[PDB]
Amino acid sequence: KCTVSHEVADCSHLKLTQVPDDLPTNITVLNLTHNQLRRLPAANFTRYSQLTSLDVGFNTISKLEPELCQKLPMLKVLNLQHNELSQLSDKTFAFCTNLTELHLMSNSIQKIKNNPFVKQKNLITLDLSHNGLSSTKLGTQVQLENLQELLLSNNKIQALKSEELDIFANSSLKKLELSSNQIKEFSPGCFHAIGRLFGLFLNNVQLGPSLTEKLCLELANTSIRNLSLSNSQLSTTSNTTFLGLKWTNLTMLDLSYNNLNVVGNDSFAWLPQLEYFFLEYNNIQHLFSHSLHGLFNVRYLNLKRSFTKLPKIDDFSFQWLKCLEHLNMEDNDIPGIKSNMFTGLINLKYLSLSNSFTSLRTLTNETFVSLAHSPLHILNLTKNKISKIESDAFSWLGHLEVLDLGLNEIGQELTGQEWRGLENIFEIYLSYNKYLQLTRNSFALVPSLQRLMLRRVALKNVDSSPSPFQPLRNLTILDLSNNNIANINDDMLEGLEKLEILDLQHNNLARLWKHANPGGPIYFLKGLSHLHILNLESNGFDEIPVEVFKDLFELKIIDLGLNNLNTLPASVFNNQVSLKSLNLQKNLITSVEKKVFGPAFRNLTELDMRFNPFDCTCESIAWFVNWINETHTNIPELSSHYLCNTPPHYHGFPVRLFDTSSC
Amino acid sequence: SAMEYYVKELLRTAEYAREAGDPEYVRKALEKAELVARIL
Ligand SMILES: *[C@@H]1O[C@H](CO)[C@@H](O[C@@H]2O[C@H](CO)[C@@H](O)[C@H](O)[C@H]2NC(C)=O)[C@H](O)[C@H]1NC(C)=O
Ligand SMILES: *[C@@H]1O[C@H](CO)[C@@H](O[C@@H]2O[C@H](CO)[C@@H](O)[C@H](O)[C@H]2NC(C)=O)[C@H](O)[C@H]1NC(C)=O
Ligand SMILES: *[C@@H]1O[C@H](CO)[C@@H](O[C@@H]2O[C@H](CO)[C@@H](O)[C@H](O)[C@H]2NC(C)=O)[C@H](O)[C@H]1NC(C)=O
Ligand SMILES: *[C@@H]1O[C@H](CO)[C@@H](O[C@@H]2O[C@H](CO)[C@@H](O)[C@H](O)[C@H]2NC(C)=O)[C@H](O)[C@H]1NC(C)=O
Ligand SMILES: *[C@@H]1O[C@H](CO)[C@@H](O)[C@H](O)[C@H]1NC(C)=O
Ligand SMILES: *[C@@H]1O[C@H](CO)[C@@H](O)[C@H](O)[C@H]1NC(C)=O
Ligand SMILES: *[C@@H]1O[C@H](CO)[C@@H](O)[C@H](O)[C@H]1NC(C)=O
Ligand SMILES: *[C@@H]1O[C@H](CO)[C@@H](O)[C@H](O)[C@H]1NC(C)=O
Ligand SMILES: *[C@@H]1O[C@H](CO)[C@@H](O)[C@H](O)[C@H]1NC(C)=O
Ligand SMILES: *[C@@H]1O[C@H](CO)[C@@H](O)[C@H](O)[C@H]1NC(C)=O
Repeated sequence: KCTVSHEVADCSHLKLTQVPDDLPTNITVLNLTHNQLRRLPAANFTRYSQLTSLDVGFNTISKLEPELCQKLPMLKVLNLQHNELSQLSDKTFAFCTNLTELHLMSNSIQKIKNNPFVKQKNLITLDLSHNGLSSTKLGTQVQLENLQELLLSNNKIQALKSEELDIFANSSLKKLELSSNQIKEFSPGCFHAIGRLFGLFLNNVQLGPSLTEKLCLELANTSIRNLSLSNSQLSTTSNTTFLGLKWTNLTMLDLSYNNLNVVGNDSFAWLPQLEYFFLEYNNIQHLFSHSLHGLFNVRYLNLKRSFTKLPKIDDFSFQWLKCLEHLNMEDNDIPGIKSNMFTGLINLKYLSLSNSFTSLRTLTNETFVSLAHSPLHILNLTKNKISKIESDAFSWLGHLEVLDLGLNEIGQELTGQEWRGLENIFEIYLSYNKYLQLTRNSFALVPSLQRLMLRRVALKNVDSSPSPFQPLRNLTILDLSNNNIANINDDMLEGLEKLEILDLQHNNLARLWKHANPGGPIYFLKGLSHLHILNLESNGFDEIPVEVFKDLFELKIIDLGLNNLNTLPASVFNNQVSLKSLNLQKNLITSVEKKVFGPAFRNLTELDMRFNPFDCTCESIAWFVNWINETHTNIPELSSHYLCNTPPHYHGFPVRLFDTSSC
Repeated sequence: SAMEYYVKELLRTAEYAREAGDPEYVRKALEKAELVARIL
């Protein structure tokens, strides 16, 4: 019937007309979320003596007799969604007061009649989302004394009146939804009648001028803390709007997607207590210095796409925001950084510049001077079409932790004059760059680096110098991939003992392990004792030295994949003990031996020897089948992937189907 | 350890590649991140 895990009979989608009538009587959450019922009589419900959370949403119910609440005193939450309870009665639930929540979304109620509910001793939440109510006259006398979160989410309301809220004379409202409902009037006095109206929501409602000013004057001398004015058409700002909000102790605001085209003058100076600020997605075209007056208590700023595709951010237009901590100037057409742009933001901790500049092709020394007095922790700086980094463009940044310089066009030949300072650098994101030629002293000025990401960067001059990574001693992740590197000496990793991940993925090292190379194969995987993941993939090594993996003892994953490698030498994994995985996908391995691959399969957990064309004979795969008989190693699927290919005698067979006793 | 920031790094590089158009590495990074999450 219905799956029951512990105490929930989750009848998810079982189109039914009657209750199941066969579940244990101690179930509570009879989650019949679509089961097309039409009546809930007080006879079948008798067995359900421990029902707690009756959820029958998305159903077609038109009547609820009071007898239903006779047999359910333990009910806590009811959720009647998308029903047809247009008609309501005084006794549909009158004595039925033990709820802890209530929801009646999309019941299509056009009238509240007289007083559908008058006790409501424990009603925390009440939702009327998509009904069509045109008032707030939910009663006639004092009631709802314990309601917290009322939701008039989307209705046909037109105004607000003092008399209609008299029922809320002593109700502590926390977060009041009046969103998505065109209001065109506010009669004098609405919210001082309500005892503890804290929140307020006016999103997706067109207020505009001649209404916003009257609203903010109406809110006067009220205990409102949050606010919401998203998508409300507000093309400008003046010192007369939000004037009445000088007496409110308001701690939040929301003015996003409203297309604030221009900011006139000293505005917001009437909001000295604003702690959050949402002006994202605006069509702003200018920014005067006196635009942001008095916002000295704002802690979060959201300007992701306010500055539209040229704006002229005036001089010293940020000096007033003395308490800003999070900046969101991400996706704008800001034309370059002026010398007096970001002055005074000494509380800044997050910059988020990415796709903002159409002028930052280069970074000169006198370009980041504005942030000299401002501490900085995260410097995003991605894909602003940066061309080249000149000398000492990061001198003014001393507390910086992340230099996330990826998706850029940085093509040059470094010398070490671009990271002057940056003694507290913890991460550089140099991936996805055009080219970067090295020297022996390019990273000598950053001994504190911990994460050198060098993927998809055509990295030359890697072997000619003594060691480009010799100064690096606190490096843990060395991402070196998609660079077409094809010549390496014992210089990658000299003194780098705390390196943990050494990806070398799309590299042409195939020719430098061969046995015909003068001086022997290059044994560059040396000196490593704390390497966790070493992805030597997609290179083309058709050979492995017997002692190529001597230094690696605690290594976990030793992935060698997508190569032309076969004929594994014996004892190749002899010394690796804590080798929690292998991977030799898409190779030419055909024969497995108890010495070649025995000691490696001890404490294993995964294998992906997927597409190698196994030779299928009683000696080629015998230990392998006797080992896959009992799989303490959670190997992935063995169906239609491991196949017998070489010998025509028994060709075309999965490995497990081999007969062990025949040989 | 950097294992947690490594499972964050693979994801972020996956969105970077997806915005740049490298689906095969996106799939490999997702599978590798899931496997490392299993092993952690
Ligand atoms: C909010 O309360 C203040 C008082 O704290 C009101 O200020 C009074 O305003 C009237 C005229 O508007 C003056 O005659 C009083 O002297 C003021 N009282 C003061 C300054 O303490 C303010 O008007 C109220 N806001 C309203 C009614 O919207
Ligand atoms: C709001 O800004 C307006 C400007 O548009 C101010 O109006 C000026 O006020 C000064 C000082 O009283 C007077 O010269 C004129 O009344 C206005 N001058 C100009 C050039 O417009 C207004 O005073 C500001 N404050 C309020 C409360 O409206
Ligand atoms: C930023 O770099 C420019 C270019 O080097 C510096 O301008 C030079 O300053 C020195 C010192 O006064 C002068 O002798 C040169 O004539 C200037 N021009 C050139 C082309 O060198 C500028 O001083 C640097 N600013 C800072 C703060 O270091
Ligand atoms: C620098 O900014 C970029 C762009 O916002 C950040 O990349 C985002 O990372 C989150 C976290 O995984 C993803 O959900 C977004 O999709 C990424 N954005 C894009 C455009 O792909 C990046 O994380 C920031 N740098 C740091 C160090 O956090
Ligand atoms: C509820 O009834 C089921 C049905 O047998 C039983 O397995 C479970 O232990 C019962 N739980 C309680 C708390 O009585
Ligand atoms: C009840 O079922 C709905 C529909 O899937 C689900 O969203 C909700 O989380 C369920 N409630 C439970 C299981 O308590
Ligand atoms: C139900 O409400 C009554 C009346 O307030 C109260 O006495 C009783 O303790 C409540 N029981 C539960 C389980 O809520
Ligand atoms: C105002 O909104 C913020 C963010 O959602 C929330 O943390 C805060 O609790 C809200 N204020 C009140 C009084 O609930
Ligand atoms: C904030 O201002 C209102 C307006 O008078 C006042 O009622 C409220 O008590 C103030 N908040 C605090 C914490 O004093
Ligand atoms: C606001 O008005 C003052 C009046 O002293 C003026 O100095 C300032 O430039 C104005 N700001 C504007 C027009 O952005």
